[PDB]
Formats: sequence, structure tokens, C-alpha cells
Amino acid sequence: AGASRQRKLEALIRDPRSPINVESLLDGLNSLVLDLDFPALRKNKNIDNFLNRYEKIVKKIRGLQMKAEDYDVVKVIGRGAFGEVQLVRHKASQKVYAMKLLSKFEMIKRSDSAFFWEERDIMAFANSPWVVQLFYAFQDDRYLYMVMEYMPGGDLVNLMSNYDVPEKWAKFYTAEVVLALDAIHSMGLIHRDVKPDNMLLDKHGHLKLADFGTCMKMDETGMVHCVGTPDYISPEVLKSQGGDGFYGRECDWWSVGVFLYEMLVGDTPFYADSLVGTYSKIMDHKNSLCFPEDAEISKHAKNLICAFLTDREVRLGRNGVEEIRQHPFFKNDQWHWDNIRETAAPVVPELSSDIDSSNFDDIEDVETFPIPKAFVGNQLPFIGFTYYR
Amino acid sequence: AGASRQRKLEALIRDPRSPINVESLLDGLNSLVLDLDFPALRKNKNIDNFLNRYEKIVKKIRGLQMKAEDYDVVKVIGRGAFGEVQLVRHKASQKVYAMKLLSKFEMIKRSDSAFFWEERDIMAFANSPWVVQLFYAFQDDRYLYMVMEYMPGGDLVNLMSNYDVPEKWAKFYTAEVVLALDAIHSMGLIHRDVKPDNMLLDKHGHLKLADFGTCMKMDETGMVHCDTAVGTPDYISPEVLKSQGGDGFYGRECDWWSVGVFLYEMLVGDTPFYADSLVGTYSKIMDHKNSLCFPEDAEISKHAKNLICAFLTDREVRLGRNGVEEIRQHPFFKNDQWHWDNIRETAAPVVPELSSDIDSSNFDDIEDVETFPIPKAFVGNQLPFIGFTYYR
Ligand SMILES: COC(=O)c1ccc(F)c(NC(=O)c2cccc(-c3cc(C(=O)Nc4ccncc4F)ccc3CN)c2)c1
Ligand SMILES: COC(=O)c1ccc(F)c(NC(=O)c2cccc(-c3cc(C(=O)Nc4ccncc4F)ccc3CN)c2)c1
Repeated sequence: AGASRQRKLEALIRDPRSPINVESLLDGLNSLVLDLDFPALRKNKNIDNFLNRYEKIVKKIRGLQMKAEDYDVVKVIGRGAFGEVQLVRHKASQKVYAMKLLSKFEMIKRSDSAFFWEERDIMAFANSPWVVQLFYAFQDDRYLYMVMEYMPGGDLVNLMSNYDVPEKWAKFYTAEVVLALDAIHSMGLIHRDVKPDNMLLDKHGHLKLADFGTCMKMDETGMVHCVGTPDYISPEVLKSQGGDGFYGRECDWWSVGVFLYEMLVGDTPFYADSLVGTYSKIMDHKNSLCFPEDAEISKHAKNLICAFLTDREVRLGRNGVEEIRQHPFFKNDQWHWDNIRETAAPVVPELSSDIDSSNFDDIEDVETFPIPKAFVGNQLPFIGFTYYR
Repeated sequence: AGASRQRKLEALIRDPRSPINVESLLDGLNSLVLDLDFPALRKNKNIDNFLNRYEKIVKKIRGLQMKAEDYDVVKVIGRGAFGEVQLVRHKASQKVYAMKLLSKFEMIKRSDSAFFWEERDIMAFANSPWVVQLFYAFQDDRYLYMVMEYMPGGDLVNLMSNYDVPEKWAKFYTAEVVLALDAIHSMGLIHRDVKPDNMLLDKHGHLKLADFGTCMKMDETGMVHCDTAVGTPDYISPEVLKSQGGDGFYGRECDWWSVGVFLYEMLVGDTPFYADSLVGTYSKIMDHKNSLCFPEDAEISKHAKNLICAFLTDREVRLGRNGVEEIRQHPFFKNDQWHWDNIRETAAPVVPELSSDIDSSNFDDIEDVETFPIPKAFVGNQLPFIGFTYYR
């Protein structure tokens, strides 16, 4: 009946995962207002009269909703392709978060614009201690904001540059990465850009993955038809960039092997001065993968590294994560796969307060959209991005 | 804290009086989809990706929401400037309604496009038995719809044309118009288009006002500021005629001129300033001091004649400056069938003979489409109708 219909649609609006939830529909009207309030378009009677009604309530609404002015910015802890990351303190609650800003301009211009949906879903609804939790997602006219839990231990790029990593440490950080990727794979997602920059460390020095712009949802077969600095990117993913090309979750396990090599060796296995150099070496990995004479690595460590860095058809982890996690290398008298994250981490950070950012390096140093004549609708891609947990 | 804000905003979305209630925000999404889904606009990647996402969910919502296909059209019972009015039966409930279609194309074309807000607000939130009530307001691509209560008795244009009205009946219906107009004034609204076309009679033959397109919201004093003259030529007050030519300040008195014109029509059988051209009618209305006169062959009583000349005078001396009180205590109204407090619970003059719930014998038959052009740029023809949807 009509009563049954209104019950059904009210379910579609209260659903926080729905595209027509109240935050999306409020995003829709706010995106419509921002996209229309220009003097050139206001010559149109339909557009000017529409703004006359809603201009008042839209300014009110935007005041009540969560915004950047609510958060005191303590420091900038990272920079990235489409923006930056800030250490922030929410003023009303005094709680410390890490807030990621992604530029709407840069996303629209350089033309990626769909990566942030999966990132937002994964961080909100992953519900895994291997993935950084998102608390709030919101936006203004220039930026998207993602308010995440603050990983105060820094990343593994910092850990490797400040410590010469022994093999017992390498077992730990590799095992945690394996578990973290298994978490993502189990959500039906291929990471396809795993690397120490995206591997953060929590309060107790335990790993959580932190960037998911590259993530993509798998098929029934498990494959994913569809960019970057190629250091950690597998051969098949590299070949795939040339036109079409299928690949699966094994591409992430290549990256793990690259990551294992780096920790024990100190350089990436396919390092070169140019991108074409690195690309070229990654394709000729059968001949170009080699260990230095003066880099004391064990038989099992070398065996695992060689297991991962091979063709996809015989790589470690086609048959499953099992054979990876029962490789001899991981045998130890400290932790087990079922209890690793509650055991003592190799490196616990010594921090003084809730805003201690000492394990992050310092960051040093504008343009936005042009005023349009016609309707371009730049805000339309960002409708339904707002999320309040 | 943030808790105080998210409760304040939640107050705004749940309220059906609010412009940002959920019904309106759905219209915001729906209108955007309609206004972008065209081949040339999909050449924009921003537009085409947005419509690739939402079109499916927007298609499911459109089927769930109330629509015209829910109703059986029994017979078309009226026509007006911006659309028609149909007699409908809701399929799921079998309940009879009169629903008014209003063409979005013609409203944008002839440019008015905001009269319907106060029409909707009155019917939705009047709660007076002098005003036809709106159960459901909705829309689609072409029409705004308003599902009202069916008034099977017909309008007063039909009553005066069928029956030859005596003054005992005219006391009654004029009284009901005054109480109806007083109600509308008591909501801060000048009707400024009172006439027998817009007076409908219910199951029992008691009046209800039933078109509010010309209606406008008053000031803190009671006056209104309007540049354009409005209303049907025959019943337009000289002050509203004179408002066309520049600055026009005037209060609720303009309605009583029309009640004046209305009473003259009932007893005399023709409208007081009739002319074969509209140009002549405006010339007669402006010269009402000399032009207003009765035929000799006419049996209108002195108290009847005293009331009409009381109404059809300049606003400075018109019966209505000192409120509704002075209208009610005129000797024409004084009788022993009804009091003012109980008039609508007394025996009406013309109780209709109604066989069935779809009896449209009081209304007459009707006899005899164009649409928007496919735009190249963003034009936004659905933006004036965002927030029109309403469910009781
Ligand atoms: C190169 O082409 C690509 O593959 C590609 C394509 C699309 C993309 F969106 C991106 N990534 C970004 O644009 C991007 C923008 C801004 C910040 C980051 C970023 C954030 C974090 C973080 O949240 N840390 C963090 C988390 C919690 N507590 C403290 C923290 F410090 C970590 C690392 C990074 C760099 N990965 C990434 C990359
Ligand atoms: C001349 O310019 C204006 O003053 C002006 C400006 C803007 C406007 F929107 C309009 N009105 C319309 O366009 C319009 C369109 C379609 C139907 C009507 C209309 C409807 C009714 C009705 O609801 N009856 C009714 C009610 C309940 N149960 C059964 C009924 F039968 C009565 C009378 C009428 C004519 N007034 C009016 C007029």
C-alpha cells in the first residue's frame, strides 16, 4: 500500500549507507546552491528565484553542519598527490584526530574523482584493527575532509630511515602487513599500491594501513580490469596499464616481497635513477632481482623474497594466504598469527602527550576553480560524501 | 558542543513547514536529475557521472512516491488558467478526491510561478471548514498536482444560472463568504479574487472557498504593496485597477468590493459593470459613482440595496474599514434561520440530490498538448517547484 511504500522509502533514507540518506540529500542541495550562485547564471530567472528562497536556510544549514572551523590545526604531518594531512584537535570535545584534506580542484582537474568512495567506505565500515578508522567525513567549497584516528607512531618510511631493521623485526612487520592485506582482500578489495608510506604505526607500534586511493573492488572471478611511481608495482599491474589487462590479489603479495627486501637490504630491489629504469628492471625481474654480497640475509628470508617476486602464475599466494603464513621464515618464539597484534611490538614510540608528532617529519610550503559563465557542476561528483558516525 | 547543532538541524528536517524537510530534499534530487538528463548536457563528465550514479536509485524512489497513475480519472470537472481539475478515485483506498493539475510549462511561460505556495499552505494548514482542504501535494515532469476534497455541490456560478435566487438565499451565501473571507484575513491573507467561480458548495450545500491563486500575504499593519493588478475583470476593485498604474497600497477592503459585486449579481442576475469589452468594464468600474445603477424591473429590497452601495464605494467609506463586526450587524443579514456562530450547522438553501460518491451532475461537461523544449545548456525549469511535494 501507500503506507507500505512510505515505510520502504523511509528505510532508504535512514540507512546511513544509502545514497539518498539525509546527509547526501543535504549535500545535494548544498552542491546545487554552490554550483548556481554566480552572477552570470543569476541572469536566469529560474536560478535567481531558486537561490532567493534557499540562500538563507543554506547559510544556516552550513553553520549547523560540521566544518573546518570546529578543528584547531596543531601541525601538518603529511603531504600527498591530491592534498595534505593535519594533526587536529576538535575544539568542543578537545579530542585529537588526523584530518586528511583532498583538493576538489586537483581531483577534478587531474581527473581521478572516484577513488575516495572506497577509501571512505573502507575507513568507516572496515571494522578492523588493521585499518585506520574514519570518524567523520565532510566538505566545504574547496576540500573534502576525512577525520581519522591519529597514528602517533609515524610510518615505516620513517622507521627504516631511523633504524637498521634486523630479521626478527622484519618477520613482525611483514606478518602484520600480510594480516592487514588479508583483511582488505576479505572485504573484496585489491589494494594495488602497498608501500611503507601507507603503513602507519599505532600508539603501541602496531601496524594499520592508511591510504586507499588505489583500492578497487574485485569481480566474481577475483580479477580487476581498469598509475604511480612503480617501485612496488608488480609486472602484471604494470603491463595492465597498457590498454586493458586483468589482475588479482596476488599483485599485493608482490609488493609485500618488495617491502621485505627493502627492510633487510636497505634499498628497493628494483631501484633505478629514472622511472623508466625502475619500470624496465621490474619487467626484467627474473634477471634483475639480485641481493648484494654485503647484505647478511638468511636463506628463509631470501627464499620468501624470491617466492613473492616472481611471475603471477607461480607467486606465493595464488593458492591462498595459508602457504605465505606457514613459510619457515615466520617461525619465531615471540608471537603467533592468531595473537600477533597483542604481543610486544619491535619499536614502541616514547610520546609525551596526545598531540606529540615527533615521529613525523616537518612539512614546508592556492588556486581554485574559475568563476564560470555556464553551468559546469564541479560539486556534483562530491554529493553523498558527508558521513557522521 | 556539536550535539546541540545536530539536534537543531534535525528539528528543521522533520518539520513539514520547513523548506529543508525530507520531501523538499527529495524534490531537490529529483529536479536536478530531470534538469540534467539530456544528450547534449551529458557531454559534461560532471553531469554524466552524477546521473550514472543516481538514475537507478532515482528510478526506484519515483515508483515508491505518490503519482498520478495511483488515481482513476472519473471525469474532468473544471478548467482554469494554468490547468484543469479532475474527479479522481485513489486505487489502493477507493477514496474520492478532486485533484488540480497545474502545468509547469504554462506557469514558467506566463511567468507567475510562485502563486501556488500560498495556495498549498492555506489548503494544507487552514483547518477551517470554509476552505477546501489539501490531503496530498505532489509533482512530476509536467504538472504540479494537488489532491483536495471533492465538493460535489458545484460552484455558485452554477447555482445562480440554474436557480433564480431570492434574497433569503442571498443573505445566507453572502454571510458564509464573509465568514470565509474573515477566516482568510485572520490568517494574514487578502484573497483579492472573490467571485462565484471560486466559491464551491459541499455535500450539504454549505460554502467553501476553493482557489487561492491571487491570494497574497499582508504586512504588520494589514496593507499590501503590489504593482500588478490581479483578479477577474468583473469583480476587480477600483483600487486594484488603480494599483496597475504605479504604487498601490491597500488592505483587506478590496475583498468586500467583490462581496459587494457578488451580492448585486445574485439578486439582479447580471454583474454591475458588465460591458461587451474588458476595456469598457474597467471604464465602468472606475466611474462607479455614476455607472452603478439597478434596473426598474427588479425587486431588490432597501436593506439589500443599502448593503451593495455600502460595499461598492471608495475604500475610505466602504463597509469593512472597521473590521468584520460592522458587516455582520447590517439589517439585511438579520433573520431567524441562523446566527453567525451556528450558520454552517443550519439547513442550507440548496441541498444537492447526490446518488453516488462520483456524482458530477452539478458540474458541467468539458471539451477541447505542448511541453518544454529540449535545452542545449542548463535552463532549470524544475527549480521553481522544488519543495512543492506534501503528504498529510
Ligand atoms: C600517486 O598516485 C596514486 O596512486 C594515488 C592516487 C590517488 C590518491 F588519492 C593518492 N593519495 C593521495 O592523494 C593522498 C593525499 C593526502 C594524503 C595522503 C596520505 C595520507 C596518509 C595518512 O592518512 N596518514 C595518517 C593516518 C592516520 N594518522 C596519522 C597519519 F599521518 C598516509 C599516507 C598518504 C600518502 N599515501 C594521500 C595516491
Ligand atoms: C485569471 O487569473 C487569475 O486570477 C489566476 C491566477 C493564477 C491561477 F492559478 C488561477 N487559477 C487557475 O489557474 C486554476 C486552474 C485550474 C482550476 C482552477 C479552479 C479550481 C477550482 C476548484 O478547485 N474547484 C473544486 C474544489 C474542490 N472540489 C471540487 C472542485 F471543483 C475552482 C475554480 C477554479 C477557477 N478559478 C483554477 C487564476
